[PDB]
Amino acid sequence: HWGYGKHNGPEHWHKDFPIAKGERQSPVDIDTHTAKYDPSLKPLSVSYDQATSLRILNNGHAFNVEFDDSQDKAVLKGGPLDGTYRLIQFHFHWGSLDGQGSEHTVDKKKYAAELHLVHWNTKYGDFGKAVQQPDGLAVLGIFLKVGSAKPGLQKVVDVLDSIKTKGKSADFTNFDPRGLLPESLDYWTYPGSLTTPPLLECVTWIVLKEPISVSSEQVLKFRKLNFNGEGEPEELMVDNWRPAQPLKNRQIKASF
Ligand SMILES: [Hg+2]
Ligand SMILES: [Zn+2]
Repeated sequence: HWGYGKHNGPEHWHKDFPIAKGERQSPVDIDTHTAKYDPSLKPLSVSYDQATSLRILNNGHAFNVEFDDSQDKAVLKGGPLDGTYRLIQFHFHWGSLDGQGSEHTVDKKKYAAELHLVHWNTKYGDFGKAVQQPDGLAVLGIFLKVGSAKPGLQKVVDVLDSIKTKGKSADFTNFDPRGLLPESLDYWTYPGSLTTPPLLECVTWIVLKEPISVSSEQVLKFRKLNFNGEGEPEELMVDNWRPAQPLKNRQIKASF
């Protein structure tokens, strides 16, 4: 199936997912000179004080920290959005080296990693219905650079041990996502898609200007994960990022 290797990588995704060549693909390079300041864009509203994390799972392409979205406990609203979006899960994309790992690029600059906070439009009732709508999902994208440790990320780091291989899961309660947020909420927004198959063009991307820094030892731990299932030949989970796609007919707006 699809993956990130030279034989099943992003360059091959179109064969099974023709929308890989669609008009609103993600990620893209954020050219800051061309992005347009939109004074009509409201401030982001992040309400995560009632967030209920449940578990973490190695899905074979990343590790997802899953949230209870049966009620409006952790929501995203405002910015360029109309309505309430509920947090379903958060995951990352990282590199084999500190010089790459992010999906989105700013002036072609790649970061060490990229965090994606996935939310679905509550007017569609379920995540699976939201995925059939142009305004179905809202993804908060946060860049990671190597520097000082991110205090807030250590519980995630520490549990990786336990979900080393694909299909493995561990209980993961009382994790507060607020500890992964940069100080500033300034952002860039554009209409896009999922970055992995099925690549559905249902996303409203919100990529924060300010990166969060993490230590070298923290990102090191992410690189110890495996794409493979237990008892299979070891393949380190590294470089699980999709390169920039053509902006085509779109406008990147800035909140600042
Ligand atoms: Hg869609
Ligand atoms: Zn992602």
